[PDB]
Amino acid sequence: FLKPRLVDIEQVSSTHAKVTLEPLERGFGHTLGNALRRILLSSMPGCAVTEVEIDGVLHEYSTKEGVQEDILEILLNLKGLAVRVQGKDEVILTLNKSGIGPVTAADITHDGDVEIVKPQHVICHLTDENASISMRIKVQRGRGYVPASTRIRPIGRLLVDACYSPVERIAYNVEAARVEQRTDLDKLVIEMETNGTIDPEEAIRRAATILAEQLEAFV
Amino acid sequence: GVLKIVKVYLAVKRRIQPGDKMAGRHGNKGVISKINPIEDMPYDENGTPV
Amino acid sequence: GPEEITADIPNVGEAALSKLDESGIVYIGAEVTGGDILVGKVTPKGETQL
Amino acid sequence: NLTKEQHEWLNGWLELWGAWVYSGRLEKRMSSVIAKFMESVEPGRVMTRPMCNDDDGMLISQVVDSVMYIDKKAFGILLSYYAHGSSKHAIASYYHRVARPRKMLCRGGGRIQKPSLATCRREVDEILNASLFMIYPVLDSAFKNRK
RNA sequence: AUAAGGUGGGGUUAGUGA
Repeated sequence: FLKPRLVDIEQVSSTHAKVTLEPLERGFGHTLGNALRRILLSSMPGCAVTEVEIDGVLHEYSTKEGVQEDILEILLNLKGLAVRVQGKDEVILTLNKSGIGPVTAADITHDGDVEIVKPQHVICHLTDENASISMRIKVQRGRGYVPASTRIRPIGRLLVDACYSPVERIAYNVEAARVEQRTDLDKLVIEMETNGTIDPEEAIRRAATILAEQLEAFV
Repeated sequence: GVLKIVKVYLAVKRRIQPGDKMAGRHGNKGVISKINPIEDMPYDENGTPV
Repeated sequence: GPEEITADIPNVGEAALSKLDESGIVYIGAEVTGGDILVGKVTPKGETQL
Repeated sequence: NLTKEQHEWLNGWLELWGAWVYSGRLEKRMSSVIAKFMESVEPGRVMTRPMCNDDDGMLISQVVDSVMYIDKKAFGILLSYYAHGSSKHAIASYYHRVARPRKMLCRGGGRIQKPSLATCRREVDEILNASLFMIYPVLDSAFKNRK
């Protein structure tokens, strides 16, 4: 038998890309197709938002003078906020912004180990000439979908749900390979969809790492 | 005969759970049966889940 | 006699007492569960007023 | 044997305990009028024995089970004393009625009788005097262990 | 175990295809 290898990662855009696996025998395109699709949607390490403590706010179901938006819409906007962390397993981010205008992703106090990926992602609009927000955004690692109720203290600490999944949409396509003097061999092409927080070769390598650990369990 | 009344507003968030009634606009009722993970959905060649 | 509203109570633990104010009322935004105490109300049984 | 302060402090915890467990009595009586008959009168004898929270009563329940699980007689008279609140002499009577002529051989001679009610008092008393002394350093650490 | 609890009225839910 043969073994496939990486020939290309077509970085087609900032968000997503396509990789290529080649060569393969019969069924293994479909086998690793359904397999690696299912693993990539299954479980990758995530870097979601965890909880947010905005300053003058008792609780999520109230307002704040100086912003057009409710609190609720704000933190659901933060639920989609993507970010990249390297050296830690949890970190606390901080934003301070006054003046009339939209609140972008740029206004956080960035560090060298954390890295936002989409600077344009809006949060809210300040409408007052002199009002500000000052929240502290706790961010940690994780894996999977974790609601806020299934976990486990001061009242300013609001909560969110956890969506520890960098991936969005996985598609794979088999076709024949163009091998030297041989047929019946297969080019696997995989299209992933990433928010921007995970490099592809790392992703599939982690996936097959998990899959080897799972075939490990009996032989 | 009462001295003071204290009203308390309590606020609940409710998501969804297997056993809820949810329906379209054609008399097509339904009780939601199984919240089944993403990977088991049908999906097109483009890759989008239903 | 009347009835009182304060945080003075006979014989419950400090767990429910943690989440009241000085007047016996939960703060706005303290998340509670079932069986928690919102307002400590007591009766003076045995008040004299003589 | 234990000391006087220990007897006080532990004694207060135990009366709160048996007061608490006595509230888990199976059934009482009352009526449908008596409460209305009750709120507008001053009763007199407040039979409401005070008890601890559920945390302490559960905890020291685990303590009393944890030592006293080995003798069910001593446990039973313990619940007699604090749970029902009955006196030592009263259970000297209850116990003396059915102590069972078990042919205990005295310094008088071979005898077929109950040990006397004069006997059964100091029978009872040496039990719980040792029993509190047994359970005391366990419980005194147990509040400290939560602490 | 201190949440208990009668009488009217109103609104809603579930009950075939030959």
